[PDB]
Amino acid sequence: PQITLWKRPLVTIRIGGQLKEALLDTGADDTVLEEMNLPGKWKPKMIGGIGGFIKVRQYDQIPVEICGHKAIGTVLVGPTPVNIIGRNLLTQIGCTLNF
Amino acid sequence: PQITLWKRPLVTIRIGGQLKEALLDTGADDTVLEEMNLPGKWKPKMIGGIGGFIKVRQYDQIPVEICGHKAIGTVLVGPTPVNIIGRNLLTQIGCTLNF
Ligand SMILES: COC(=O)N[C@H](C(=O)N[C@@H](Cc1ccccc1)[C@@H](O)CN(Cc1ccc(-c2ccccn2)cc1)NC(=O)[C@@H](NC(=O)OC)C(C)(C)C)C(C)(C)C
Repeated sequence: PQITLWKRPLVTIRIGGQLKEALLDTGADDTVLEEMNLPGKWKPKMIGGIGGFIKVRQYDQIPVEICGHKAIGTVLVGPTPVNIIGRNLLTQIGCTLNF
Repeated sequence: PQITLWKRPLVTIRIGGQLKEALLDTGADDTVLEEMNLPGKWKPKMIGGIGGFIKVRQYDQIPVEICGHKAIGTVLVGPTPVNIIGRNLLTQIGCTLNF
């Protein structure tokens, strides 16, 4: 699909057996999801945005479906106001910026 | 052009007669530049990201050339690690996300 930027580029994702709304974010190195209790080992990490750093849990090799396109990679989980799909997954579905 | 996302989508912009590198950011509502002087009256504003809120200077109706494409719009200036081009200007240059 082609997604215009008149509104926030929110799409449906599937993860851990839940459907969620997430922002397709070319300004994000990493994928950061709202708090959820995924199974498996994780590692602590601190990630920084505009207002400073937050503590997140890093989970590896989590399958994520983005608009019916399959992806698998690292997901960070923590106190974010919005679910963010970053470049680590956007590359996997062949996402480009075009103008 | 078509820009892939295996690296950060940094492009050269021209603003106030100066050249700067900036991130094309579909997850940003607003355009936020590192601290710099711009001509004209500004008003204090607050904007929020991950890590919380920051105070910025809001400048209205600033021309910005993004990879040779002209935009004129609101530019915020404040403490950011990277220059961010957000949706307010991305829409002006006809930028879309495609996969
Ligand atoms: C209405 O809210 C917004 O649109 N808020 C904004 C914002 O922070 N956007 C976020 C996504 C977002 C939206 C709304 C609420 C919370 C978060 C991103 O589009 C841009 N942001 C802007 C940003 C980009 C880079 C950096 C940075 C950090 C360390 C070293 C180099 N750069 C910091 C902030 N990037 C990041 O925060 C990412 N950071 C990142 O990839 O760090 C490398 C995360 C996500 C992985 C944390 C702006 C201030 C830019 C307008």
